[PDB]
Amino acid sequence: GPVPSRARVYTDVNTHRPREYWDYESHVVEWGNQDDYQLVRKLGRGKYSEVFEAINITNNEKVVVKILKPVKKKKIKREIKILENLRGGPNIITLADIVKDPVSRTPALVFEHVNNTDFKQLYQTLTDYDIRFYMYEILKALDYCHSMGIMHRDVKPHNVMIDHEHRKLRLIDWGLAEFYHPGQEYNVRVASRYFKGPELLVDYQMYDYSLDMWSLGCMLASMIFRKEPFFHGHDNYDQLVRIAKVLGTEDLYDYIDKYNIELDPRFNDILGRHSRKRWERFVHSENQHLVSPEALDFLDKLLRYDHQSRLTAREAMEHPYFYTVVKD
Ligand SMILES: COc1cc(/C=C2\SC(=O)NC2=O)ccc1O
Repeated sequence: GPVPSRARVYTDVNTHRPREYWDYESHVVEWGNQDDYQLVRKLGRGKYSEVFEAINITNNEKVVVKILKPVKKKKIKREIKILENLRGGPNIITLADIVKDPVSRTPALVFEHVNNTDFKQLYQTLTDYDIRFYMYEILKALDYCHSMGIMHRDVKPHNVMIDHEHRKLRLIDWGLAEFYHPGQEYNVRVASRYFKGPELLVDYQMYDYSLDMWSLGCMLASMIFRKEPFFHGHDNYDQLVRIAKVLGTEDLYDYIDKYNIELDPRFNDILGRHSRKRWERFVHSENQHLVSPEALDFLDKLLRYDHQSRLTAREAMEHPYFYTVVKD
């Protein structure tokens, strides 16, 4: 069978926490007063929720309300428990309340409002300095939730809300997040296609916090190289081929061989043979103001096939890429 794997950091946080902390199926939701919140406008709709801008009429402050579409009580309690566990942590979105919506007959999560800048505006105008600054802010959030026993599993640009006017960042949509338990096998059907780690694409279930670091690397590559998304696969199989055309097929085989993993035979016809590329291949006159030796080395150290070889969030914050970022 496949060789087992454990996280190289924060391996035992949940074992030494009280069972109440991670046993989310036993969580008892504390309900607020639904009439405190008046919906103002629909902002979006996923497959698991509808999101609204609203006003809290007890302080006339803006909030955002996420009305969960009927999903199983464990997935609802999982998101709720994780948000409560992480509340107040650096750059974690704040769950302000939970109310029972009378129309949907499901829970509606009430978040602090973030006056976020247009995402396309953000992609187009962030500077070299901005990218380093906000990457550091994301790493604060990821080191926090990893240190708290939780992996996000859906790191992508649309879940990183940025109020550029106040240089404020919040990591949102914990609905795919999970507690990390050593030896646990997890569903590989997480994350958006372009941000899925090699472990998901080869069906390796015993993964950990390091999945988020691959996703973060995919974001970094899209920003410094001006190609969004960077690995642009047409499906989950082509997604791994896109990665292998950059990282090379020989290290892909080293990865699956280390964990005694077998590729889906459907790759026999599509994978090919590819050398590993040097990152300078993706530099050109329209992105070179965002590229530095420090940026390329940092990216190189996030985007490893072997989840065990990637920088941890804490290690990443030590990287020379961030030396120029003003610390508070
Ligand atoms: C879309 O504007 C916001 C969204 C959120 C949080 C969300 S939205 C979703 O689907 N899951 C979350 O945690 C919080 C503040 C906002 O201003």
